[PDB]
Amino acid sequence: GRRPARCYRYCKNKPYPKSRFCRGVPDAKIRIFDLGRKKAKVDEFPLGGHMVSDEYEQLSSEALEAARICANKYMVKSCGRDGFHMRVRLHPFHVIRINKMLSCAGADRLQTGMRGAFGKPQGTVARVHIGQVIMSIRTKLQNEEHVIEALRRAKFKFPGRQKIHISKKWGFTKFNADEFEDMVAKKCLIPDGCGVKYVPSHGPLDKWRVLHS
Amino acid sequence: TNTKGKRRGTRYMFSRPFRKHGVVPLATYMRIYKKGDIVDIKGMGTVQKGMPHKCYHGKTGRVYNVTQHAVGIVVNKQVKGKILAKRINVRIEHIKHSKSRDSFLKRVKENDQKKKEAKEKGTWVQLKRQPAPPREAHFVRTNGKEPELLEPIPYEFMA
Amino acid sequence: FYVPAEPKLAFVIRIRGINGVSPKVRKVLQLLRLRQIFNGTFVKLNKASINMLRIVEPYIAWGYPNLKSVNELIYKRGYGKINKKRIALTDNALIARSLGKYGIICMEDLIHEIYTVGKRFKEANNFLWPFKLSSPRGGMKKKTTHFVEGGDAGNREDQINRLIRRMN
Amino acid sequence: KASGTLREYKVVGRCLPTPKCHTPPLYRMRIFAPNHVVAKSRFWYFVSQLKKMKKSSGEIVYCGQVFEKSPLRVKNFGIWLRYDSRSGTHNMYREYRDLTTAGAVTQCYRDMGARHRARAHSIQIMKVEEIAASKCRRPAVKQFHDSKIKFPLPHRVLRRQHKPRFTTKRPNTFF
RNA sequence: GUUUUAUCCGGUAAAGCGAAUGAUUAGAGGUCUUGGGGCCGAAACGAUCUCAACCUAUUCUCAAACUUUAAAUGGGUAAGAAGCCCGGCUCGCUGGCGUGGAGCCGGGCGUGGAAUGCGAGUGCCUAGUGGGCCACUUUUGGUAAGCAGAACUGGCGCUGCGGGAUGAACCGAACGCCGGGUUAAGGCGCCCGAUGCCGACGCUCAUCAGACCCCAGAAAAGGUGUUGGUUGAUAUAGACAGCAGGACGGUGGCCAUGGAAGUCGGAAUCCGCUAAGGAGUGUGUAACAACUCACCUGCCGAAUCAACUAGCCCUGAAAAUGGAU
RNA sequence: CCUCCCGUGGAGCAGAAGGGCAAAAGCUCGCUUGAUCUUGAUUUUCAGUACGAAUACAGACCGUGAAAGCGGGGCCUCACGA
RNA sequence: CAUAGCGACGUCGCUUUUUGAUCCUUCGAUGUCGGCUCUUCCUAUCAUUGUGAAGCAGAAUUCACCAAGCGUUGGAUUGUU
RNA sequence: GUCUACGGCCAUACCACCCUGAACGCGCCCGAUCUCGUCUGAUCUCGGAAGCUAAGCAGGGUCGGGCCUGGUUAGUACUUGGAUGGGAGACCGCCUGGGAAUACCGGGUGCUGUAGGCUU
Ligand SMILES: [Mg+2]
Ligand SMILES: [Mg+2]
Ligand SMILES: [Mg+2]
Ligand SMILES: [Mg+2]
Ligand SMILES: [Mg+2]
Ligand SMILES: [Mg+2]
Ligand SMILES: [Mg+2]
Ligand SMILES: [Mg+2]
Ligand SMILES: [Mg+2]
Ligand SMILES: [Mg+2]
Ligand SMILES: [Mg+2]
Ligand SMILES: [Mg+2]
Ligand SMILES: [Mg+2]
Ligand SMILES: [Mg+2]
Ligand SMILES: [Mg+2]
Ligand SMILES: [Mg+2]
Ligand SMILES: [Mg+2]
Ligand SMILES: [Mg+2]
Ligand SMILES: [Mg+2]
Ligand SMILES: [Mg+2]
Ligand SMILES: [Mg+2]
Ligand SMILES: [Mg+2]
Ligand SMILES: [Mg+2]
Ligand SMILES: [Mg+2]
Ligand SMILES: [Mg+2]
Ligand SMILES: [Mg+2]
Ligand SMILES: [Mg+2]
Ligand SMILES: [Mg+2]
Repeated sequence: GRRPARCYRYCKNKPYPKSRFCRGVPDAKIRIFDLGRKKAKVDEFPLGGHMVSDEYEQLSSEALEAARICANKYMVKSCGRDGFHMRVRLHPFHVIRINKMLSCAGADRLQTGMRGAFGKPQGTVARVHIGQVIMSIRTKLQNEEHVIEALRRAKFKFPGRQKIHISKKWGFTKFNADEFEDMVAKKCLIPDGCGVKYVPSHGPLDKWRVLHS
Repeated sequence: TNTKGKRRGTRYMFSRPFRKHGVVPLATYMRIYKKGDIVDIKGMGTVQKGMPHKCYHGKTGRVYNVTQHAVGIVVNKQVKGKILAKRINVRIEHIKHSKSRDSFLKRVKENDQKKKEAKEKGTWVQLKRQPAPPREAHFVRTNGKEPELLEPIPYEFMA
Repeated sequence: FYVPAEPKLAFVIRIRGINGVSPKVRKVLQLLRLRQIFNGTFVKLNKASINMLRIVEPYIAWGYPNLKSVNELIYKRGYGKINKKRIALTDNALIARSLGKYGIICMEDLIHEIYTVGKRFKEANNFLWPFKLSSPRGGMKKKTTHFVEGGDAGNREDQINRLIRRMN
Repeated sequence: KASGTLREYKVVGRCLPTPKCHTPPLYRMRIFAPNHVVAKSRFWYFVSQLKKMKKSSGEIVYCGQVFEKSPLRVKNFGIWLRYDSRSGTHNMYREYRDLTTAGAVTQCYRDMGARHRARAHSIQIMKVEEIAASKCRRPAVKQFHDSKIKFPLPHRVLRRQHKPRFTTKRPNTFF
């Protein structure tokens, strides 16, 4: 029912989002993008490991769903259901089309060949660049090998080449792990849920004195 | 297969800049345009009357006729392998004085003054502007400071 | 550190042929009077001429000639454009009758005005027919790439003299 | 960048003075290049990467060859470099033995081309340093640190295979 | 069919979405409501617990028909004698004004007001053509096409010659008839001109090796083949590998049961003995049992181990007449 | 329905979309017929032919406004015929 | 008991024995289906030879390797493939 | 040092809140006979001058939002021209020139024309 992904591997078209011009798009295969203990605080999961593409290509929503399921199963097996938090960082926004031909023994049957060849929406894929992050897993610092193995197993659900990278940031934040603790101590960062709020040294002094109090 | 409407493809060309909509400032009306002076045709979209065609946006021409609200401009247009001097009527909202002509006439007046002054004081002076000459010989002092040694940095994957 | 003056004279040699040339490159080569492969011309260096050389960089090899290179080029292959004709410079009267009004009356004056880029450099240089040099004896490295990447095109600083010795 | 027998060049440059800093800083690099033209080009490449400089906005105040201060002494060279493979960029530390620093860098370029198919435009030499024989880490270099080194030349191949081209006697490989 | 110096023009590439318009992920903090409701609140949900919606500050990801910002390349104009500067005259237009504007008439100023190159201007008559195709790059439709359709330049058509064995288009170079010299792209075992150099350094063994733009065949995934490199770890307080032992007590630990006793599952990982021992890495017993592992020790006395990474080689790798670096 | 406050337009301008517009070009009133009579020039498609449409003028006769002014159809890009 | 034998979600290929897509050759013509006859070739091996594996006790079967030497039939219906 | 009238550029000028305002002025303010408009003398129009700076307005303030301008991001992204460069490709590196934009970190918070007043 679905064409091989090699037919839609490369970014050959302009982006074709689901909009008021592209109507009738079927839903993407991936609906859930965050798994594990999403409610875990920032300091709970210091280690962050990403899986990073090396090819400018298109990843299908079915491939993202399969990789998410595989990584979730391995992480639940190894670190337990509350010991990790995974975030898929690719959303299938690019609609791929199909010019369907009649798969019978006849070309006279109104096939028309390449006339009016613009196709109906086949599905959705995500566009990934060289260096872009596909999946992220944050967890305790001692589950580094489990994160690496989960991402390695998830790599097999994707066409191109991917690298595993243990990032230097603290968890899913954009701040370095070595500089995270002192920044929180001096209140440049305030935890809220899975992320932190950066508090710059500007604004009203009332927001400063609600801190330090 | 393209339409031939007068304003096809002018969606951004005739749109106003960001946060510069509304009333047209009155200095644009207060400008003075004589015959023979050089104007740039722009074509703002706030004023829909007397608009230039999109092929004259960004062009520069010479004023030959002045009316109550517009001017007549002789502007070169290239059509296939020939350039022809078109004459267009454009309201003054869509034009402004070209500063290249102003700078050139200021240079001419300054050069004439230089000729007069140099003929008064005898000594010759250079008027033709020369292109950027090669740099001349000079000494670069170290000031007792050894130049900093630079080496390429090792690769690391960032994000 | 003493930084010398940037060289004000260049020798430009056209190293690629006349087949399949983009219009801008073709126009700039015609303006440099390099309408044939292995044609050489003295170019006075400024911003305009340097940018013109940058346009036609893949098609030329150029550099900074020295006094010996100027002497060899003018004496062995020097031809004047007298009455639109390519006349060999076998006498000083041929130079005097065309350039005497500028104070240039001999081969030495022509060489001086070319080497030290003088007031009448444009007249003295346009008097000279573009030099028709032979193939480089000993071969080139690679005419299709730049000099800095192992080839022959573009600006070699003062190795143009090594090129000239083999070229004429 | 092609090659040959590379030479070391000390290249010193600086930005052109502007009415923002009348005396911009001077920067010095060691460039291993076939000649001074390529050396200046590589200097501009590297300082464009490191600082925010261009050949047009700056100038080169010095470019002089650096002669080896002891070409009659065998010494160990460690070279820190980085290069682009077919599938990424890697940092390498390699060791060689040579009389000259430039000869060691040439050995490095040939060895990278031989072992990793790395062309010279992919390789960025970032540090060259003479190292003590106790600081060496590569066993192929360390095995020559013998005060009583001794080896024969076992199987000496005839190289004059065409003078004579035809002969009655078969060659000897033992000497 | 050019640059330079001035001066405008633009909304593409990129970027942005804690900026508008659309799309979209997740938590966090607040408190109103036809949200569910909530366990003891009817009684004034006496209460305040949860989930909604909403708001606020954040957060993940996007746009050919979105955008604050915004290139490179690009398009226009100017770089004087038809100019500049003095007087004067005409006007039925304009008008407080001898105003303004335009025109006209005299006169004076050449350092000829960037670079470079080139000799230009102009008229008449006019054939053939009006099926095109190809390549780099940009690009639309299509799974794709030696497919269909555009932009830019060059080419083939109209074109031979040197190289790619061969070839409309690739690379070099364009051509009167010749002699000598030298090259390009490409080559120099032999075919076949030229390495018959005492060429340099490495890599590689293929029982389908490999061998040069277009180009004429391959992928994911693997290898304890070999070669380099990165990070980490152990080791004379004796590593590693081999050979030989211990591998418990409570506890045949709890909830699982028809036996699961460490190992058909769910939770947590207690302590002492110390040389160590997981209330367990596996085999298994109907079940016990019996083995094994990670952990320590003994003998052994100098280095070793692991995970990656990427070069060549190998596996992956199957078609029809006998055959093609 | 009535009242206050906020409200850069997130409404409306006949219609498709895009542009434009706030004491506007929107809404409501008042007066009106410039949607009138004419000649040329010009722009758009372009061969620089036509039609259509449009822009700036000039000459009449009017409308409105205290007036400056604005108006010869519709805010602009289509709505047509030798 | 993942991997004796299988393989969801994904994903990489090969083939030209299917059918398409295209319209480069042929419209001053390349006789257009099937069968009969006859030869040769391929291997992605049904059997036979020699092996490896099994949830291979034997028997039978299944998976895989070297492998195309040799063989792969008689009939009812249908123009049939 | 300021204000008024008319402005030019149109946020460095806007927005929110707080403080101060001498003198002229600008305002608020008082009234409806006339002029003129309303459902309403609220607005508009007209005639004034008891009181007031409460508001408008002006100046200043806010680790203020915005806006303006710098640094960083970053010689990064992107890009003109080149190669018989790499790679099965996807794409990538180099040569030759040009070169950004967020986040983040600083500084600033109207300038000015004409005419006429006030300020010992
Ligand atoms: Mg298939
Ligand atoms: Mg497409
Ligand atoms: Mg060519
Ligand atoms: Mg020779
Ligand atoms: Mg556009
Ligand atoms: Mg974009
Ligand atoms: Mg948005
Ligand atoms: Mg046609
Ligand atoms: Mg085509
Ligand atoms: Mg033909
Ligand atoms: Mg031709
Ligand atoms: Mg030809
Ligand atoms: Mg040939
Ligand atoms: Mg071939
Ligand atoms: Mg080429
Ligand atoms: Mg010859
Ligand atoms: Mg050959
Ligand atoms: Mg031979
Ligand atoms: Mg192979
Ligand atoms: Mg009229
Ligand atoms: Mg109108
Ligand atoms: Mg066709
Ligand atoms: Mg026949
Ligand atoms: Mg026949
Ligand atoms: Mg087989
Ligand atoms: Mg046989
Ligand atoms: Mg602020
Ligand atoms: Mg570049």
